[PDB]
Amino acid sequence: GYAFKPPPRPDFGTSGRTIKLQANFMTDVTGRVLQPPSILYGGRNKAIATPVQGVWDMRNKQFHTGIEIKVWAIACFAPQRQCTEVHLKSFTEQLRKISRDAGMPIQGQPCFCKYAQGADSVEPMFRHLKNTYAGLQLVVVILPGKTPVYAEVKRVGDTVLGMATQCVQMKNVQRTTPQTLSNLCLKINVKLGGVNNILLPQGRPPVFQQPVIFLGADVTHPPAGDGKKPSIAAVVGSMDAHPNRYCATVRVQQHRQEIIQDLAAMVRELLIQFYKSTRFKPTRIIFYRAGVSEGQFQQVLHHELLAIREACIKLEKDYQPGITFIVVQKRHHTRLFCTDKNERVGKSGNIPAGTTVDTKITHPTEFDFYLCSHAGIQGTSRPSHYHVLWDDNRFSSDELQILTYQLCHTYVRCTRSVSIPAPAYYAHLVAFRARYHLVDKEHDSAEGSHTSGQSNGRDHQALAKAVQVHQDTLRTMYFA
RNA sequence: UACAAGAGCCUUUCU
RNA sequence: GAAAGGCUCUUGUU
Ligand SMILES: [Mg+2]
Repeated sequence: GYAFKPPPRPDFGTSGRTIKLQANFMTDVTGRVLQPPSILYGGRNKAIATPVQGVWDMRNKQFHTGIEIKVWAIACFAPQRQCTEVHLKSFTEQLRKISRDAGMPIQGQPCFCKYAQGADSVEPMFRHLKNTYAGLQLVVVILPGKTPVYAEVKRVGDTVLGMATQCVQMKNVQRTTPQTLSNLCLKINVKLGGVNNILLPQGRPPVFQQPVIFLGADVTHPPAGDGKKPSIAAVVGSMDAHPNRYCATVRVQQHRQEIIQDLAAMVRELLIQFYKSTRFKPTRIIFYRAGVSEGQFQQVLHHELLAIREACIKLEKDYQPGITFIVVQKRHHTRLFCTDKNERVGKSGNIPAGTTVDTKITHPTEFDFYLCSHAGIQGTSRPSHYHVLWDDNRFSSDELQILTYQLCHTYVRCTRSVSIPAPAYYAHLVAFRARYHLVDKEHDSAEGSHTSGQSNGRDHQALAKAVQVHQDTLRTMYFA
């Protein structure tokens, strides 16, 4: 048996605006639209965006902290006949003006602006870049759609040279929209070490009165009928009081293994980074776990919790912070619709962002809820299920649901509220980037096609070093 | 591969 | 049933 059991429901939710809904169980349920957190920005004005219907924009808004870009480069892998230097100059001008309007001043044209062909030319030229322009902060790599050049660029920048690289498709260079450039600039500001925005500090739940770390974990697996290809487990952790900046750890682990075998070491490194950054050990630990089925609830809860506790024991003598273990499930057949036409959203007629249901469709004796935190524009919105497998922090339903909503609003690649909290999304992004690293490790030997070359040519140590990113990359948000 | 979100086709073994 | 992975497609945004 297992010595750990999930805590029951501490109470029912009361905060938010009451909204009748229908669910395919039709079962008439009652949700609560949580009010969106105010998004605090920077600049001279320090604008406070109010997410309207799940969405806010970057018009008249500057970054909370903007990173000036004095040195950057452009490597165009698109065909020169298809992406002319006129197009590149127009893209540079439009991107510079949008970035300056967003509080991210780019001082002048890139020093390097050259054309290259093939993935095999990525690693030399990139190395040449690191050997030519000191203080280089970014390379804009233009790509003609799908190519191995993308994964080779990602591998070289992340796990080889420690270089921040942003890729743009060719079709977004010839025709440029202000929204595309603004989202690009969001990614640039995140990748270079700046914070785009924070939640309004006076509107946060009381859990931020004490030091706290937010952990997001996700394991991706290759298709079945395999065993040469391993699973990839990624755990990210928030590195400051404003839950925006995240550090990442990644591990190659056994084929189709769901529990994170090396979770204790990853959590230990993340806690060490948190103590280095905030100079305070986390009093509370919030763990958002993605990609765990119902039938494997307890095993993960038996292992990973212990691992986290082990990391705490390995952090300092007599250090047992309260641990909150929640599992995120975007995949389920639970659909929610508004009962009256006056509350439907857009053309698609979805439910509003913030719709939280913790009654009548959840587990009667367990702490779980549904939260639709994203604005649906097509079809039927799919809310995210959050089941609290462990709660040493004595959370209430209101505080945990509001914290989940604000974490969903902390996603930084867009000015939108998304379906899952930012740590889970970042764990997914790190897992995908690690899979790109693993794929482009085998780019000179794409398929191998050998007996001994495939029997013991991809041993676990080599892939473990393959997913490990550079030292200059480890502390940054390369995955965004 | 600017981003989010939702329906589809193809490996995929539990069958 | 699920790991979600590719291929796309659709609505788009400031
Ligand atoms: Mg994933």
